[PDB]
Amino acid sequence: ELQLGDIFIAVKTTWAFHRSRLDLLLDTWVSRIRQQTFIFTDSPDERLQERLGPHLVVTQCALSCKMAAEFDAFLVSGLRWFCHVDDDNYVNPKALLQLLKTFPQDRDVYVGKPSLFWFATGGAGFCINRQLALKMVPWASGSHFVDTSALIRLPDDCTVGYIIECKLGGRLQPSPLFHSHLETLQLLGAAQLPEQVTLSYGVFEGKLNVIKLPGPFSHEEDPSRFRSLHCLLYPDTPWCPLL
Ligand SMILES: [K+]
Repeated sequence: ELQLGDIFIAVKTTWAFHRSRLDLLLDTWVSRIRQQTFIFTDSPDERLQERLGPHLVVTQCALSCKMAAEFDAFLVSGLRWFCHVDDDNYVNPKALLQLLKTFPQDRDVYVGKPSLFWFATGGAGFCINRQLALKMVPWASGSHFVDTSALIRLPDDCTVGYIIECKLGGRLQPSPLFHSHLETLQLLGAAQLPEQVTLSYGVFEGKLNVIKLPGPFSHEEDPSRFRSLHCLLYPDTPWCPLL
């Protein structure tokens, strides 16, 4: 009985990437799940403001100021599930809902792709339910009645895992379905690709790391492969080409 309406998807971006990254996401996966997706940035934008309205959150800035903004906005929302992704992630909402239905409904859950205390790599995307997120507030807000000395020199993703494992006694539940670009993405082809919850694109150890799809867009038209993935998943989309 969990539905898509129970999920708050937060995307982190910055002004310098509005044209280069954000427009691509708005054309592709954000167009299939706009009602649940909120874009956190640091300057206004006429084009994004047009397409998103209040779904464009312009911040004027323990956790970084944008991540604190995402947590605060999620809690205000009241929704059961929080999922964080970066501006170089692709989200499959159908695969996401199927995974989230798999957890017992009254247990704390933190799910993602593990990295070394264990933490979910932020560039792969990760999800937390409301009950666990509400328990994180004292640390996540940098409040004056908990110890955050350890929190101040950790990145956002690490900080999240530390709070959950080290302060709350919880545990990361690993899933093979979340993917960063710190991963050899070429093992994921047309056959595996539809079962995945997130994909990524980017440079790591000197290699442009992308999923393996022959088309329907060329690498020159679609270097991230996100347009091609989108067309595999949603072939009814009018702007999808043949190849
Ligand atoms: K921190």
